[PDB]
Amino acid sequence: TYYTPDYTPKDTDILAAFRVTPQPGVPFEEAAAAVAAESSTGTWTTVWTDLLTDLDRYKGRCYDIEPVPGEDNQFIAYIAYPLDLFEEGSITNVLTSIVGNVFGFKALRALRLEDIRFPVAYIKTFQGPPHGIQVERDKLNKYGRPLLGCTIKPKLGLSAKNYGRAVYECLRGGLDFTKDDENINSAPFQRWRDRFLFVADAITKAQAETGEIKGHYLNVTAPTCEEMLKRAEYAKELKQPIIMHDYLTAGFTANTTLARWCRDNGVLLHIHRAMHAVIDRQKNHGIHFRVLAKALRLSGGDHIHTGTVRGITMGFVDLLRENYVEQDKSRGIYFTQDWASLPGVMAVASGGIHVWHMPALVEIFGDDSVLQFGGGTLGHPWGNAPGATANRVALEACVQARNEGRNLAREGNDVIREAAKWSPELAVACELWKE
Amino acid sequence: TYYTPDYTPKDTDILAAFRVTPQPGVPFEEAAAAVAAESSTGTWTTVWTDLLTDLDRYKGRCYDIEPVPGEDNQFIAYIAYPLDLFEEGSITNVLTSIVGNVFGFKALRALRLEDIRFPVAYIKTFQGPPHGIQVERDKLNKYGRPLLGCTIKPKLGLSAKNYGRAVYECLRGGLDFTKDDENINSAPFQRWRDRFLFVADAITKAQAETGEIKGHYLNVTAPTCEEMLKRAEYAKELKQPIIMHDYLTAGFTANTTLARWCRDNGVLLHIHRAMHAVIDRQKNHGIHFRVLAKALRLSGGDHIHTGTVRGITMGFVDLLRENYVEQDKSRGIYFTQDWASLPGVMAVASGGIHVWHMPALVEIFGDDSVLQFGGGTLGHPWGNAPGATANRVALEACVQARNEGRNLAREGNDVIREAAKWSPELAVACELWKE
Amino acid sequence: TYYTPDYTPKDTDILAAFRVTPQPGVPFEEAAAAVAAESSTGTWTTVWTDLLTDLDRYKGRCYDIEPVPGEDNQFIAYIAYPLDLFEEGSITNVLTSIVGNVFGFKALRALRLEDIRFPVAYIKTFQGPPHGIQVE
Amino acid sequence: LSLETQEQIRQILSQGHKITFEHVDARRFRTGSWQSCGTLHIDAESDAISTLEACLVDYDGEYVRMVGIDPKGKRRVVETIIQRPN
Amino acid sequence: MQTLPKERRYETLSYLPPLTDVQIEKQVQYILSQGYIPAVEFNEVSEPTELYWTLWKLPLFGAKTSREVLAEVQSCRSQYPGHYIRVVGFDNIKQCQILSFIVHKP
Amino acid sequence: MQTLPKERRYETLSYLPPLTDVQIEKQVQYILSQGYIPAVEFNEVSEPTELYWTLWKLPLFGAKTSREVLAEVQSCRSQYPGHYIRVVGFDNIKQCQILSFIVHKP
Repeated sequence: TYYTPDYTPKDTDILAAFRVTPQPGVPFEEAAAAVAAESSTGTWTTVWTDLLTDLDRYKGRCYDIEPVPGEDNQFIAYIAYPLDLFEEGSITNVLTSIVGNVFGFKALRALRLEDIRFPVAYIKTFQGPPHGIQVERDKLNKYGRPLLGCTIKPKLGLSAKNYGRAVYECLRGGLDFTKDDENINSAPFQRWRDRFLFVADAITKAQAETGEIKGHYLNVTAPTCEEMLKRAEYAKELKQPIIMHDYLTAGFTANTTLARWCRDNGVLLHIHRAMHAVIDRQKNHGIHFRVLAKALRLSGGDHIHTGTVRGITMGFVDLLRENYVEQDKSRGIYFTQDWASLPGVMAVASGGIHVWHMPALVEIFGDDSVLQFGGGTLGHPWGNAPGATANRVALEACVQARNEGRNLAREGNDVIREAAKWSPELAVACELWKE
Repeated sequence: TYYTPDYTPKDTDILAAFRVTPQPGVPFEEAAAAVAAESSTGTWTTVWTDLLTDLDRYKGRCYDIEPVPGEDNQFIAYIAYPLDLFEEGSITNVLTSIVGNVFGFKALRALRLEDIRFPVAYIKTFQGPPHGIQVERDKLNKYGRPLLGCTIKPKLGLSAKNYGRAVYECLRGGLDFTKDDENINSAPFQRWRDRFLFVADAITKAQAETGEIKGHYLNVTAPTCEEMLKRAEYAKELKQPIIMHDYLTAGFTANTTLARWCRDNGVLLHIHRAMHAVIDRQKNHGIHFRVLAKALRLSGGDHIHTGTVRGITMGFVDLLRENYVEQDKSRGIYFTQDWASLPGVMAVASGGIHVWHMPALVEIFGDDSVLQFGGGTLGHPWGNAPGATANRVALEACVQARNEGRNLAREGNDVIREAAKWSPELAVACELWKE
Repeated sequence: TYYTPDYTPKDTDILAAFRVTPQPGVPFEEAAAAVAAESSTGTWTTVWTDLLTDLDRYKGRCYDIEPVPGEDNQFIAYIAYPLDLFEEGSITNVLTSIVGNVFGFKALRALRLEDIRFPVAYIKTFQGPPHGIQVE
Repeated sequence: LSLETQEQIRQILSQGHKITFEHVDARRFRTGSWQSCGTLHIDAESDAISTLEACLVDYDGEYVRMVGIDPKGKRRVVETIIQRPN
Repeated sequence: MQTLPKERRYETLSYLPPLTDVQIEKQVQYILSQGYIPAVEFNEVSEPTELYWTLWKLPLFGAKTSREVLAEVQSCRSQYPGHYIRVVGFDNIKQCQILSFIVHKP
Repeated sequence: MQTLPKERRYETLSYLPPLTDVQIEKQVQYILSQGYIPAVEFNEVSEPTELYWTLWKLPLFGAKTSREVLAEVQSCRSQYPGHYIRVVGFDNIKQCQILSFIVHKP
């Protein structure tokens, strides 16, 4: 009474794709009816209270089973959940109802949520991104090109003043942004309020110098919800265009009250994807990143870490930027998702890239993305200021070559070496980070 | 006991003029006594509780019946209401007591309120306009001439930034004001807070350029009373001299708490007359606009849309501006209204006018009015900045000609054409919008 | 460019029924395209700013005309408005955008809104009744 | 079985879609709670007209309606009420 | 098509070509004809934020002809060549300025 | 080792050596090829705080070849030599500027 194949999904309904590995001697029908039941109005026994409420209308049910090719006791399950049973404008409930305790079931060894479709009716209740891509470019006055960020190294050690100067030299060369590390909060060695005051002196300095709008992501992530709002009251007070938060670690409810506040005040929020690798790593167990990416877009967020490069990564990148995306099973997308005019989230590329990966990342990610160099700028032979001008000239070279109409897959190593002739700073960096 | 012709109206009494069309077989006396009763202490039966309260003192009564010339079962009814029974400083009550459910009476097919007189004693309880004309000219430093506004087209479509630039080019040419459309609220495509931030950048830009005080009406109209006040907290914060509201659609109580707030903070309020045409259109049924114009002046409002041209329109225009206005039946005014030092409201003329209607509108409306060009400025062959300079030079030509002592009815086409000789921008616009 | 009969209404769209009485000498097509225009992204002249925003996507359009039986210059107009252009959880906007100043148009003597359909997607944004019958 | 019924039957099955017919008594129609009757995912005209006359008679005095189902994921394309209660 | 040049503008009657001394006489004739009180004002710098200029002598309460206001204009122009000067018209019934236009630039 | 000199920079394509009139032609060819609307903008002073420049004529809605955009560039260069000028490209589907680069310095 949970497994019903004949059922045809409605438009106002949330649909999910589960990769199921049952215990041997367990049929393909019963283990499918058990996760469809245990997520929504499911109980191990028949109880008398089920005859007063209408169970047929509310119940989630499995309508389609597809066996995974070249895999034994491995098949894809399609379950449909009526729209009414979830609360309005809360990721916390949709997360809680579906993927609650269907995991760690005795009937099955391994379980993995692959994808999740949102009907448009449900999409409307949320705020979504406080700004989006189109809005964000307009506040910063930057067009044509991918935006350039920088992570200060080392992660923990520097004083509040030393942090303030290491940030000053980087934006001076010609970086758009600078970034705080994901584990710096209110460490004893540098308190947050001191770090917040010295970074304020270095942005105004390099702003009046180069003559461009500069920024720095001020990590706001705090243990309690008072502290978080109170730290943010101070960033608004020093006229900071951007701050940043880790959503997975603080929780969805922490991330929610923030985004409402951020739309209230017109500050752009960066989101780091800290602690992602423990859930989405295993191909048999966990939840796929694309589910969490949607959940982020809906919670709200102007930027998001996507990870560096392939067929799978462009699946959930075009899923966060485009208004309408089509079902493509090879890419990794199981359902047709339609966003109701909701603004797009900008892709952030960070983690071990130098001036030779420069042709590869402008072509794949395109124009609406942020390129972030942790080790690639500071570790320049000549310091932070020459290391910045190195990465700036190398981006602008590939963007000019692309417009005129050159393939950057073919002439990728060619444009970097021409540019290396008239600029001294790129000649010493081409030498160091070789092939 | 409701129809008493011998009655002579007192000074502390509110008087009303109704155009009545009875059902055939209904005398002229009973249908007049029925609308005089059903608005105030009226019941279909004799009840016992009427012998404890003094009915004679409180009751409204019809004192004069005038048959409409050239009309069968059509006559003007004059009813007088004692001053005591209405609550103090509330349009909501006066609207509720009189024109409540006397409409949709079975005894009569059609009913129309023509006019409404306010005794001076009742007028004193209200705040009225937060500033008025004299006050408003003094904050903006503009004398001699009618003021020039612009409506951005299209109504819904543009991004928050594109709106910001389309407003920048218009005030640069030399318009006084720019204006938001009556249906733009918090649409998904541009959120209010983003629109509020970009318009702030473009005003400060064109202020430091041309060297004049510039403004833009920021539509504040919101679904709830918290949101409305909270959006306005933000407009005060960016130092905006003007905002605007639709009073009919939001209701009189919404419009009231606002006006109190606006006098508290020294912000000038524009009022759009959206949804007027459904009530005041029919000559047999509804309420005449002059009643609603009075109701606005008392509620409060620094500007008001009067509509483009004739004998009727100048009736309720001189009624909103003048301190003392006399009874004129040909003009359309039934009663002697006397305002107790209450400041005047400035006339706003908007809806389908070009540079050739320029002579006609300065003469009829006079000096204390706002002339607004929706389609006439943007649709210029050369863009928004030349289209603005076109309408500016055409106004200043007619104002100079008027002072020297030329009739603008005879020499109206003449002054527009001799101005077209030394300015290139008016020569291409004279070409386009012809006769 | 406002009157398009071939158009088939979507599910996420607000639809309206108007009883129209035009001024004599006014065709049945132009007075229908005029109330479909003047309520949403409508202007009496062609302006240059319309070539930067995508007008085709946002515009409300009349897809069906039905003549009223036993009535001369009286017909029912069916206009479809894309979902995006209204603000969320506010009657104030939907009332303002549609029945704003399409009334008191010179091209037509009398005008009456008969009915209004809400797509389910739009209905979800509101609180609606604080309790309802069952609760009460 | 009207001329409108068999053209829609033919229009549904000319798309490659499958037909499902559903009934409802007057009371549960309030809440839009219909159910399947006969054989689901019908892919030919004669199976459609046979179980249509089975369900017109099996649930006479109830609503009956025909569904056009795209077999790709079982997506509901077109819904039309054939029979209404007396 | 033509692009609109950047110009610093000066309130009323600034978009019209600079006024001849005859055009000046007709506009002040209009002030005395309506019965308003014409006066002369000067300031060093012209900005949208400041709303009070330095008053020249008194409002000429006893003004019969438009030539007595022109002679007050030339004596101030002579005294302050490097000042902005404008002529205003006070009304005494409605308590407001009717006309405000700039005659001499530094 | 070398210390980085202090330079005032001008948004996109300013770290590359000043553009030749052929490199100018290839970048506007890319604007008309993708189907976007190329336009000319000028301003007196270049600062990070101001985000609206004075628009030159109209956006050229009817642009077939990249040479018609170059002739509009040289006529503004001739009119205002002591102005900052840049060419932008409006998109009509996504409602946003794709490209913004500075061609002439005062």
